Amino acid sequence: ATYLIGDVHGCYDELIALLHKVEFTPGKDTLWLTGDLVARGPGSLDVLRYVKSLGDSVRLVLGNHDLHLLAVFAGISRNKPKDRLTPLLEAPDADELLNWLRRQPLLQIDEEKKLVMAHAGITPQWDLQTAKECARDVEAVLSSDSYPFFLDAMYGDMPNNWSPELRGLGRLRFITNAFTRMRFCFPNGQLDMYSKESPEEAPAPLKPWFAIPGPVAEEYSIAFGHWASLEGKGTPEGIYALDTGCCWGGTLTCLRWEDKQYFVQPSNR
Ligand SMILES: [Mn+2]
Ligand SMILES: [Mn+2]
Repeated sequence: ATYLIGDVHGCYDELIALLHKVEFTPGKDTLWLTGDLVARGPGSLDVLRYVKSLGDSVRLVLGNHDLHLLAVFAGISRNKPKDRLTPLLEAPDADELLNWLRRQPLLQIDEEKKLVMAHAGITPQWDLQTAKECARDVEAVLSSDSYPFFLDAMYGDMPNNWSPELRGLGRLRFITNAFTRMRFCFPNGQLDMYSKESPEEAPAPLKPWFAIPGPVAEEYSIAFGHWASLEGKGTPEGIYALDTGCCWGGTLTCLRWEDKQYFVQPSNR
């Protein structure tokens, strides 16, 4: 069976309880995770240890909080007490866990399922070939010995409009924002980097990225997490918003792909 779970955010107990509910069995089953494995919840260390131990039984994409953790680890960004990352940062296997984390993908594709997953979704300005090339470019910088330089370069809100002509810092910044921060678009597909509200509460003319028809969404299903204020609701057919806000006091959601059956674990917070 194939299971897809939204943002875990250190909610180790809820993750394990949800996997027991579906009798997840590595070697018979595969787990997809939308990213944001860490921060806010109490168990980021246990979450990373477990997810790494799954090997080929898990398909992860990196989220914005995963990248922030890497930036803190690398001395690029300051640790926020609210993120509850110190046990992970001080763990004896921190290097092993975080060097594994920075090598994980930004994008997962299964052609037999016609299924695409990224943390925030796929911007309507990208076709599949472009999304794959952009994922490969940022994965390359994150997997390299010089990854702290990129992590520092990644911060920024512009450019917010994709072009194949983009180069350098702006190209990397856009790619990072599209895969890990995107929620709303202007009518032309350009990214808004400020509104984090639900679609009904957003100021005009902003619309959810998935409300603008794009080439990837026309041919593939897209699963994503990230957008907690969406509450996993209000999406079109073929769009699966899996982040139901577990670390916020909401729920952890698991979707089984074969029958599109949902399983939900209440937050312990
Ligand atoms: Mn999140
Ligand atoms: Mn996120």
